Amino acid sequence: EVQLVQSGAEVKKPGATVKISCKASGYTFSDFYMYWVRQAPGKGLEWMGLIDPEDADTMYAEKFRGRVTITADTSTDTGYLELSSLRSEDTAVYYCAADPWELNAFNVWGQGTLVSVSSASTKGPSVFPLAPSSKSTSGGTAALGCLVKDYFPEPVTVSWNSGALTSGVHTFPAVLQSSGLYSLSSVVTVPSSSLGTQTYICNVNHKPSNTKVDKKVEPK
Amino acid sequence: LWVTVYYGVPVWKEATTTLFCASDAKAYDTEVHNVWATHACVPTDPNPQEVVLVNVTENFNMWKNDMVEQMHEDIISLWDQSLKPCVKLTGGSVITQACPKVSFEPIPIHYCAPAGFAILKCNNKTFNGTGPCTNVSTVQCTHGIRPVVSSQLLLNGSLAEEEVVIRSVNFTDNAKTIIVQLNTSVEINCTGAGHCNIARAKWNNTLKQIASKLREQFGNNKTIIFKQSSGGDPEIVTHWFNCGGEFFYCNSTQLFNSTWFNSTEGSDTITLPCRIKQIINMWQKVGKAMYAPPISGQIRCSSNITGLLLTRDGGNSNNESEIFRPGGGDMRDNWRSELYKYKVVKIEPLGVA
Amino acid sequence: MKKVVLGKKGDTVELTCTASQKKSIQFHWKNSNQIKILGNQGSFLTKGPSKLNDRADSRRSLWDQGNFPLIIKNLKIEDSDTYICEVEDQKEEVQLLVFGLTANSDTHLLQGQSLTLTLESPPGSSPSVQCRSPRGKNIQGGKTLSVSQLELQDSGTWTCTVLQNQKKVEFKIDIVVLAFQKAS
Amino acid sequence: DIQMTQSPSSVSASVGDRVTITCRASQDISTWLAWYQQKPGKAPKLLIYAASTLQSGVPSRFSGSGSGTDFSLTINSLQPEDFATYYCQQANSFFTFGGGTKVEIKRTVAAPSVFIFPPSDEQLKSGTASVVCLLNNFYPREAKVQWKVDNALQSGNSQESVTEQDSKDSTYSLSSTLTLSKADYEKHKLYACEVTHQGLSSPVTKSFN
Ligand SMILES: *[C@@H]1O[C@H](CO[C@H]2O[C@@H](C)[C@@H](O)[C@@H](O)[C@@H]2O)[C@@H](O)[C@H](O)[C@H]1NC(C)=O
Ligand SMILES: *[C@@H]1O[C@H](CO)[C@@H](O)[C@H](O)[C@H]1NC(C)=O
Ligand SMILES: *[C@@H]1O[C@H](CO)[C@@H](O)[C@H](O)[C@H]1NC(C)=O
Ligand SMILES: *[C@@H]1O[C@H](CO)[C@@H](O)[C@H](O)[C@H]1NC(C)=O
Ligand SMILES: *[C@@H]1O[C@H](CO)[C@@H](O)[C@H](O)[C@H]1NC(C)=O
Ligand SMILES: *[C@@H]1O[C@H](CO)[C@@H](O)[C@H](O)[C@H]1NC(C)=O
Ligand SMILES: *[C@@H]1O[C@H](CO)[C@@H](O)[C@H](O)[C@H]1NC(C)=O
Ligand SMILES: *[C@@H]1O[C@H](CO)[C@@H](O)[C@H](O)[C@H]1NC(C)=O
Ligand SMILES: *[C@@H]1O[C@H](CO)[C@@H](O)[C@H](O)[C@H]1NC(C)=O
Ligand SMILES: *[C@@H]1O[C@H](CO)[C@@H](O)[C@H](O)[C@H]1NC(C)=O
Ligand SMILES: *[C@H]1O[C@H](CO)[C@@H](O)[C@H](O)[C@H]1NC(C)=O
Repeated sequence: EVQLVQSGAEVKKPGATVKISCKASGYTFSDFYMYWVRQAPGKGLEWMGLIDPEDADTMYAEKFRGRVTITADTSTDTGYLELSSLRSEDTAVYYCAADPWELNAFNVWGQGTLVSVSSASTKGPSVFPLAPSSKSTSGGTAALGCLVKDYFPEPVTVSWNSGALTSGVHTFPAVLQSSGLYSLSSVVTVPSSSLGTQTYICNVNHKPSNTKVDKKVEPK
Repeated sequence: LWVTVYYGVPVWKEATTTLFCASDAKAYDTEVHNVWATHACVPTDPNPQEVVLVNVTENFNMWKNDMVEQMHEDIISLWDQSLKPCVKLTGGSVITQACPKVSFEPIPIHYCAPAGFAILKCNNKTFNGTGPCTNVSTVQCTHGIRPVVSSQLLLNGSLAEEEVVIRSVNFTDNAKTIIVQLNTSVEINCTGAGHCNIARAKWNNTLKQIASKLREQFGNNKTIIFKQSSGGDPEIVTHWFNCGGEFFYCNSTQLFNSTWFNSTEGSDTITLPCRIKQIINMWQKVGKAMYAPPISGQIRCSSNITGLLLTRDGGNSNNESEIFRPGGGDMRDNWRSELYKYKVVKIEPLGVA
Repeated sequence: MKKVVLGKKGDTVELTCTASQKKSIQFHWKNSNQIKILGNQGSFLTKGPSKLNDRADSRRSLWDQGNFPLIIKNLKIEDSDTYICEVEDQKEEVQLLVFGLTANSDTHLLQGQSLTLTLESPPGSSPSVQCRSPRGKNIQGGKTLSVSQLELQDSGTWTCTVLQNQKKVEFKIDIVVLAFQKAS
Repeated sequence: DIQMTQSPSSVSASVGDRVTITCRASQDISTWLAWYQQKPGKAPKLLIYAASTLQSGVPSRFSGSGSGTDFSLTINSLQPEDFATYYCQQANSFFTFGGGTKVEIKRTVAAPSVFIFPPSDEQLKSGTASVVCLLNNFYPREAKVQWKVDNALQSGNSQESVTEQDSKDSTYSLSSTLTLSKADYEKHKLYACEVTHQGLSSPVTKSFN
């Protein structure tokens, strides 16, 4: 019934100004406050501001005053959010919430809007293999996997054998470098005996740059 | 008759001094007005009397009464220690503090002259407030004045003793407020459910009275029309007023959509769309303040509409008709609607004859 | 004389008002028909029944210093009028004049590209338009300034400066040249 | 603004165990507080509002108390689906969130399976080399990784990242990347990463040539 449907991910360069939306449904929009929250990658939640659509009364956190602006088009039941003078530490997911039941807390939430702010632009990943060292004369299980280097922005989904091999798979979270390009790495442990026969293929997908890349690994 | 009598005639002069105040406050009531009044006032009368001064004429000026300035500062000083907001935005500065919900009902206050001074009082029933009063008298203290803060409608106030009275520092200047005094109070029953009731038929006549007083002031040949607030802040555009700690903003358009002296069921009770607000503009000074959410669901407040704050539109075009809209905002007009007949004076040596 | 302020159509203008002492006091902005535009009631703002209603709006933060501006956004030509600020027994007057300027360019085959700049001036005023070709080719004009056939060099940034009551307002127009004649 | 300070930052507990996390406002905010739960990869879920009032459809074993400045959320019989990160939040005007409190599991100390991967073929044909170090399935999440090239410890040019706790064996995995260049990689021949974990009797070094 009630819902808050935000907009899609957006990429910006430092100094730019992003403005995302949040179309609302299931209740009288103009009768309730709306709140905005952002969450840096793997960091705690952080409130940003609110607004009463009726009189457009707004409140902001100290860390955003005179740099952020919240509005609300009452006619289309949509709320917006502007962030001037973007920086490098503004890279985070942006949620919008509301409280159509007036419990004074955030009951309804949006699906989120990923905003990535860096110097680089959307660039596909350069994949480099990570083959086993010592093979079928050594141990019982050996590590293996792929490496997705230099790309922007997130996300990037990785599978193995078209979704067949999901056992021992460890897709590490991405990391931002000094260059401004993420770089994760997927691995998987398997019997060092089935190396000579079985072929392992990882499936990458960089939705931003519309990239689709497969790769084979080999200890030959 | 051969018995020459020597009179000691009184002599006074316009002056200004810090007055004190008296109230029927209770030291066991934990509501803010009672609490403030207790530590800041004196017990009451209880049988007040005035000294009528025969065949004496005195000039007044409600729009320049330094009694108002003093009362204003007191009501401000009251809210400061009483209604604590959660957030206070003033002059690029932001403040956060606890904001406990507190019982809030205005209590009548009497402003009294100290040792050495006196307060002249006009006894003329139909008195505009600026000019000569030919029926004055002396008092120790004013009457009971409730510090009702609000706009558009004046609540729990004092009725005119004869006919409806209108007062303005300058009727010609359209930027000037028209303080109105009714001779018959109209009840406005409010509720936390977000609406306010007002008898339709009674309020109808109430407007015919006001209209007739206005048509008289601006030529008895002009059509009198009432319209909704022309715009501004929420506290101005709607009938803003406090009621149990919560600030109410009521749509007043159904009140002020009439045309009189023109030519040219039936609601049984005007129902006004209302709504509390946590974020409000300040009347003390410039700034905003945010308060906590309402508590109990039972927020019923019944008040008497005894006055109005109007404004006229006019302009070098409006001929054959005048337009009046609700207004207010300057809480001093609210004070002046009560302190209009008073005037503090300094007493000095008597003058023989 | 009277204080005159020129403004550009679509632009925003701030008309100033200053009291003798630095404190918030009852002010009020009206026009020449004594029609309430905008004023205060203590620390509350109020707007009159004028046509600038939705577009006029001072800001309060400065009232405490005796500053009571009347700001008009998205100016129109109808916003040309004398505005009087009444504060403490004084009625300071100001003449507002808003100019506008449109550009039509029609290019035809076997002809070339023409350009016509039209000045929308306020009722009762004597403006003098002076448009500057990118390469420095100034052209005189009254209400409208025409150019029969543009040239390749005329492509760029034209500055048209309007002259009224001793001072001026500057318009900028980026001209894109679609077609120019050439001896074959 | 007003500060919300919750502690501890992290707490480990077993199932059936009872856990208490506290919050603390720098200024009085009455009973206007809220608690949220948030599992990795998804949006927060309202648990408690008005400091003590339970949200509809939420297990009774959840409850918060306190009033004014000192508050606390408490879970009775801890459950498998109760392991997440919890936040408190001022709710009277501003809506500042508390630092955060992660409630992770609890299991036995496990030694890390240490690996080391040298730069491959294609990565050298681009003129930029990076060495990977892999610590597999271990506990707890605490581990100190140092990079020593030719017995020369350097710092600043390495980046690590840890996975979330495994849903099955509830262990972590960490990978450290040593980024260099095209020439600084060939001018040397012995690389290694010393791994100090509490589940290891002595520091374990993994190298290659
Ligand atoms: C105003 O009220 C008139 C009635 O007089 C009022 O005075 C009260 C003090 C009380 O004693 C009663 O006499 C009445 O309530 C009413 O008849 C007039 O029509 C009104 N005058 C106008 C038109 O302004
Ligand atoms: C007016 O006042 C005087 C006393 O000051 C009084 O004696 C006189 O009778 C009064 N005039 C009238 C109306 O009789
Ligand atoms: C003056 O006012 C009183 C009531 O306050 C009234 O009784 C008296 O008749 C008035 N005096 C005259 C004659 O105007
Ligand atoms: C009342 O006010 C008018 C001006 O509005 C003034 O001229 C007159 O002297 C005052 N006295 C009356 C009529 O009560
Ligand atoms: C009250 O009003 C009139 C207005 O002219 C004023 O002159 C006088 O003081 C009073 N009139 C009376 C008492 O009849
Ligand atoms: C009264 O108002 C008119 C209209 O604004 C004004 O012209 C006149 O100066 C004012 N009178 C006084 C007392 O200044
Ligand atoms: C209520 O007030 C608003 C302005 O605040 C007005 O626009 C609207 O028409 C009014 N509604 C009713 C009941 O007429
Ligand atoms: C005033 O407002 C009401 C609705 O609240 C409307 O129906 C009515 O027509 C208006 N009255 C006049 C005189 O136009
Ligand atoms: C009164 O009614 C007439 C129509 O009968 C209307 O045109 C007029 O505007 C109204 N009042 C005025 C301003 O004359
Ligand atoms: C008016 O007085 C009554 C006393 O019963 C009170 O209930 C009400 O709150 C008052 N109204 C205002 C606006 O203070
Ligand atoms: C006016 O209203 C109050 C309640 O707000 C009531 O107590 C009082 O009796 C009323 N006065 C009249 C004249 O009915």
